[PDB]
Amino acid sequence: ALSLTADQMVSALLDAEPPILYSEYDPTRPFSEASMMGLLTNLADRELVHMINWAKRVPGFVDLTLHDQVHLLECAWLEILMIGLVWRSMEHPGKLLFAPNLLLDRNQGKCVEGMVEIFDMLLATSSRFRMMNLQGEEFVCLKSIILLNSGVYTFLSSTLKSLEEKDHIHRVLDKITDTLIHLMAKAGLTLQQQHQRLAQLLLILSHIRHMSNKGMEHLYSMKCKNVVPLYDLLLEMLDAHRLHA
Amino acid sequence: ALSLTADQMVSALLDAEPPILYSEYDPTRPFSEASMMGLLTNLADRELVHMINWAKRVPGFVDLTLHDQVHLLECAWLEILMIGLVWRSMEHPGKLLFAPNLLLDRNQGKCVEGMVEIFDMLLATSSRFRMMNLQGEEFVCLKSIILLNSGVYTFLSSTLKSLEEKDHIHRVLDKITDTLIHLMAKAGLTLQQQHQRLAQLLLILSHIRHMSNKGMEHLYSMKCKNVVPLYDLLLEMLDAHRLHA
Ligand SMILES: C[C@@H]1c2cc(O)ccc2O[C@@H](c2ccc(OCCN3CCCC3)cc2)[C@H]1c1ccc(O)cc1
Ligand SMILES: C[C@@H]1c2cc(O)ccc2O[C@@H](c2ccc(OCCN3CCCC3)cc2)[C@H]1c1ccc(O)cc1
Repeated sequence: ALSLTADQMVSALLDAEPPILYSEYDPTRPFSEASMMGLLTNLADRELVHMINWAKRVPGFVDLTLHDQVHLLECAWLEILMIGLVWRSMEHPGKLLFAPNLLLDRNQGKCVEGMVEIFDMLLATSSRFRMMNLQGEEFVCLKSIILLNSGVYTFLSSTLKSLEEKDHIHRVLDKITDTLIHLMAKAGLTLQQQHQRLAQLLLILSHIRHMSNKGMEHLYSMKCKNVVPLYDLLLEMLDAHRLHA
Repeated sequence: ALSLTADQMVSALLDAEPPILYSEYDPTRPFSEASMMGLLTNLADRELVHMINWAKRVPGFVDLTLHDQVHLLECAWLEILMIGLVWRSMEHPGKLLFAPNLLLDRNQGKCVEGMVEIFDMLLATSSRFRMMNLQGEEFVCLKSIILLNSGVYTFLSSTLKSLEEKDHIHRVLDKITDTLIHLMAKAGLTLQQQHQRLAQLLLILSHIRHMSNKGMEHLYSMKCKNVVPLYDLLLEMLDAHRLHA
């Protein structure tokens, strides 16, 4: 990512994409019986496992310390789930594609107290992506920027090691910036359109932060799982051995 | 802002800057006696009045409907206070310049339950601005983008009128983008450095959204004022007559 080309960054990111998972509920059973929060909590936990795998394939991420990888993911995991949801809902106006077998509109969100507000925010992001004609290549750049950016300002201490980590991360961010501009240019945008679209894409990231903050607030109006700190589950998934190499 | 030049946008924004206010506490009295949350709540309410005046001087803002002006401010007022605080704290490492006569370090934040976490986040932003060498001209562009951007994705309905409002706002955002790139270019940055710095500046905006969300959560752990909805106080300040013209 520091000597990788833009072309290389884009293909690495494309190659790293996690799979689209299915909701787990018996499709021969009614629907009034399923807990939607149970269905969504199960889905999200299964995605998180694959998120960890993806993150290790983002250029520059595994050159970070184990601790810093945990921090970044702990800060960004819900933004990352959310932009992935909005991305796969793009071609489904008025609907959120949680999974190919689980397509919800906003009235289905009303089923959960305070959840329709979140649904409306996600739907509105999906519509903006649609209106901008966001491309697959731009999406994977955006998802990787979220990974690297969301927690970079809140590393507590400032050891030599930590200062070096922050420099690296800003360097990778800079290369992902180069990559986004390179894509727009190949796509034929003018220099002017290039910076304008860069800004439009990056400002959306502040709306996705908003949604994650609001969702955490809403998630923390308990009904899901907070057992075992999130740091430690993440740390266990990231701190792998090399025995199955 | 749609036929205004970049040079014109920057001078209008510079001209619109609100004043730096003083904290109101008797400087001949001890300090253990003052409520820091009382001191900070009073300050912030006084700034808000001047914020409204500023907002009406941002190019394109007063061409919006009264309703939309209220929505944007209601969404962005705390981000706007916060980036102004970080900006004036820039040259004061380890300190937050709430007012020229009210300079607090993080231990002074400990005085308020859960407040030191917020202080640490603001301080870290101030250090990033310092490290980037953020310039006065870039700051006023950033503050205006926050005004226009933070609430643009959450206008409920989509009347013809509302669709027209959103197009305009995105157009002004685009001109503020043009303006930021024009400043960096005059400053002698390379095309490459220009987009990289654009991205660095805009990604900071997602951290300021974070801080505002966290601060609202913290503010909502009551001790201040929630009397009278925020929409209505804003609406009263923005819905002015032209009698004192
Ligand atoms: C948009 C969210 C989402 C995104 C996905 O990619 C998949 C499922 C999903 O379901 C909700 C969902 C997401 C995460 C959840 O977390 C459960 C707890 N695990 C513990 C470790 C990782 C999350 C549960 C539901 C949803 C949500 C709904 C209401 C909210 O206030 C916030 C988010
Ligand atoms: C950074 C904030 C700030 C910024 C300023 O420019 C000036 C004062 C100021 O004080 C706090 C402050 C800001 C806004 C406040 O709002 C009081 C209620 N009024 C009602 C209408 C406008 C806000 C009160 C304190 C602070 C804060 C501290 C803890 C938090 O969790 C959040 C913010």
